[PDB]
Amino acid sequence: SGSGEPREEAGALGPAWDESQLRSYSFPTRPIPRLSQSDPRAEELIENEEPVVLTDTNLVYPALKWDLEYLQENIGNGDFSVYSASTHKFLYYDEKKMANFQNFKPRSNREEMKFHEFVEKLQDIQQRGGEERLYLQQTLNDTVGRKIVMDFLGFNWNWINKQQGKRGWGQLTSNLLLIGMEGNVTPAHYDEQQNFFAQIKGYKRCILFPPDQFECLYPYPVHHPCDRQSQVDFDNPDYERFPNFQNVVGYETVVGPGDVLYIPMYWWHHIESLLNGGITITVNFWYKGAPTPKRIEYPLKAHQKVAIMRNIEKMLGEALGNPQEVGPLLNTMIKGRYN
Amino acid sequence: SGSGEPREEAGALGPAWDESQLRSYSFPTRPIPRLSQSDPRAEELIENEEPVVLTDTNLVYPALKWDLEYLQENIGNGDFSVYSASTHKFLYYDEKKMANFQNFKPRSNREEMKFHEFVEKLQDIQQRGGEERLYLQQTLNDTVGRKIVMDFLGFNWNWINKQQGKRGWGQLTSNLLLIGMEGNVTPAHYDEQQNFFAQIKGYKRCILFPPDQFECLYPYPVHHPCDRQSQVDFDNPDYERFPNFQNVVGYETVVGPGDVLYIPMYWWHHIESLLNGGITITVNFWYKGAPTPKRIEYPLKAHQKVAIMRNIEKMLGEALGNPQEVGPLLNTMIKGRYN
Amino acid sequence: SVVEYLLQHGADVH
Amino acid sequence: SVVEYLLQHGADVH
Ligand SMILES: O=C(O)CCC(=O)C(=O)O
Ligand SMILES: O=C(O)CCC(=O)C(=O)O
Ligand SMILES: [Fe+2]
Ligand SMILES: [Fe+2]
Repeated sequence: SGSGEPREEAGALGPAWDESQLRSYSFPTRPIPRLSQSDPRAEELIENEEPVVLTDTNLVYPALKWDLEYLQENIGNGDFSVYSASTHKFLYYDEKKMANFQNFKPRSNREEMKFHEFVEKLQDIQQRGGEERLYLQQTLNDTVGRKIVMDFLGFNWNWINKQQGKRGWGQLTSNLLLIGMEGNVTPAHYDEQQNFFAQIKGYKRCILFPPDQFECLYPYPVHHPCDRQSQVDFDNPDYERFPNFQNVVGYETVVGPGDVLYIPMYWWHHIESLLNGGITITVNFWYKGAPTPKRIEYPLKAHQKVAIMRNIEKMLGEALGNPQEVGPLLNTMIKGRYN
Repeated sequence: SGSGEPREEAGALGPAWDESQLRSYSFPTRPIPRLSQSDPRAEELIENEEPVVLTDTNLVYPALKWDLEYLQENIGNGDFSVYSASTHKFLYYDEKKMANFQNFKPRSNREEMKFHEFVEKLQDIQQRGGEERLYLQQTLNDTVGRKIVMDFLGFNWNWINKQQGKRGWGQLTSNLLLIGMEGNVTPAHYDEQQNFFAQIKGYKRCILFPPDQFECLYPYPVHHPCDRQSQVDFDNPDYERFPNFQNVVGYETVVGPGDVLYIPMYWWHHIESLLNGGITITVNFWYKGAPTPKRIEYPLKAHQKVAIMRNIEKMLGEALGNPQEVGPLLNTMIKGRYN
Repeated sequence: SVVEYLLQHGADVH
Repeated sequence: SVVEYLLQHGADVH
């Protein structure tokens, strides 16, 4: 039953958050375990690629002091990717893929700007009362201020690097800094990288689905701009088009300052910043997965079959010389033959 | 409208055959052209892989004298594959594939025997009045009699070899000798080899469908024993399972002694020995197709897409480690995503 | 190569 | 190799 009894902030500052801050959905969820990084059960979950919330890693300890004012004064003046939207849902769009699907138009636009420019617009909406929404999603790089670099260096690289090694994972590919408005939502989708989700400011409700629930979440075609994202509108599920969504079961939890959520590769995750909970700041750690094992075991695992399906779609798209021919060939292949 | 006005046998011996000898089907058919091997229109059809009936090739001229008695006395005593069945339909079965589909049982059994043994059984049924059916399908080889070898050598290798060269086809892989009882039928299927179908004794109605009618003929899954054959019962079409069969359109013709039918690779063909027309004898010439062109043109041709679909099914079957998992993965891939 | 891979075909007959 | 081919995967993220 959900993310459990809201945790109590030390010092008798009351419940960190309350139920009325969570959105309502049609599916059931069990809690993701909250453990100590020293707890062998936590090492057990990660090794077996199952989610777990680590409470005491100190992964981004130096960032826990971060906020708009501090970051504005220390992040530098490089460009920051900022997505805008007229809805609480920030569906991701692959622009390199927007060529294929021509009659296509995003529900959220990307825009570059300096951090102070972002804070301005954030402020502009606030003091007037607008309905526009903004979500800053920018990779951390060479152009950040001196202090930010100091904080970054303070991250618990000893612990995470050891995690990287123990899992045989590839290299750290990036750290995405995410600053969003309360109520914002990143629709269900899966990533092809292992993720250590480090919460810094505010709270986020994280709903995860195992890879084996692929048939209940209906991802868009691989060549579509929204590849890897679910086509189901969690707020108004179309059970005629997506029958098996009625069978979807999730794992959820609410992360706050100091928590690190392990989002295993290929696991679906729906992420929302609690309603009326203020802005949120997160920093993730994306690592390329381990290489394919020298010996395959049968039957294959769910994430592997997902890998196979993705490949089939890619091969057909390239072979047919046109992505729009993938669907028809696929249907011709199964109709009256495999269904 | 069908195989046209029955041809008249030279010498005023009347119509070679009549309509009441043809079985009735639910679909329409246009006539395959009957031309002279010298007719450039015939060379045009073959080059463009479209069927054509050649009337004067003399391909198997020496065999036109063949019949059971002559062959029994001259074919030798090697073993001859003979398929038996309780129905006029002789569905082909790949035995190497019968391992996969376990709860499977053939509608026709194979049996080895000497030619004289075959003639005996053919005779046994005749003089009593039985309902059993036999179809001899045996590859021509090293163990045939001296006279048979003389006939074989008399084949018009000059003409066909030149055909092999002009089309860039691969090697001649075999010559299947087919002796069947009147009324026998080889259900619709396609072959992965170019074929020169040489009629020798009796008449055969040949119904062909272009590769682009794949979606109307519903072939069994590639790993199934009846791979490449249509699942539709031409005598009692299941329009609930095979809706698009209602859209199938064929090309037909009736071949007799001396005719050579070019069955282009991947073209579906339904072949029946006319009812009450006596036994039939045919000898085909199977050639590996030309190699894939150095430059692909888009969009692909129907037979190429058929090649792609077959491969996808093979890859998935081997990748999933079990052929029975192909269907489920395929359905999971398209349901709510591509259909 | 992928197309060439997917275009290759066997030589199955009856 | 075919399985290995079909098991390979990209590294796409948001
Ligand atoms: O925090 C969010 O809104 C999205 C995070 C995410 O999708 C990821 O880290 O993979
Ligand atoms: O003649 C028959 O019954 C079958 C011939 C055939 O299927 C072929 O030559 O490919
Ligand atoms: Fe993600
Ligand atoms: Fe055939």
